[PDB]
Amino acid sequence: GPWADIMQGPSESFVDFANRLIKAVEGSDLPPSARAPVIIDCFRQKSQPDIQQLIRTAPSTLTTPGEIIKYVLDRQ
Amino acid sequence: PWADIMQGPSESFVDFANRLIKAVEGSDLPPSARAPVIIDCFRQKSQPDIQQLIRTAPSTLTTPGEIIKYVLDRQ
Repeated sequence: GPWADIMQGPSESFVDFANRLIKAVEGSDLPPSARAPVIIDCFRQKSQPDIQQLIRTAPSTLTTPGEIIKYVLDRQ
Repeated sequence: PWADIMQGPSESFVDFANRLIKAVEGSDLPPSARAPVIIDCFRQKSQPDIQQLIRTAPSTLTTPGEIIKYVLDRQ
């Protein structure tokens, strides 16, 4: 689905990319149970380099998009 | 039931990985959700020392195969 092409732009903030991505995934054909893992995978892989490093070493207990967003925002 | 899968305290990583990949492939998930679901389960539901090892993995490891390899080489 189209959520799969979304990437954080070079002048785009993380929060804006996160909201954009989350809206696309929630409006997609994925079963609801696949949304959180899919969103977090996109955060890890398609965010800008600095964000990718923040998320890389995040605690392994942060399993929701909101948890990861907080973690990143706390480090900005 | 994929959603409840966790590595057992005596289960080798490779056996866990095969068990998990099998359950996910046979589940009612679209193919586009399979790799993210597997990687998430690795990152979050492996044994504690394995979760910490994956947390150190380069961000450039983006497929289940690449993570399995990293763990087998470094555990």
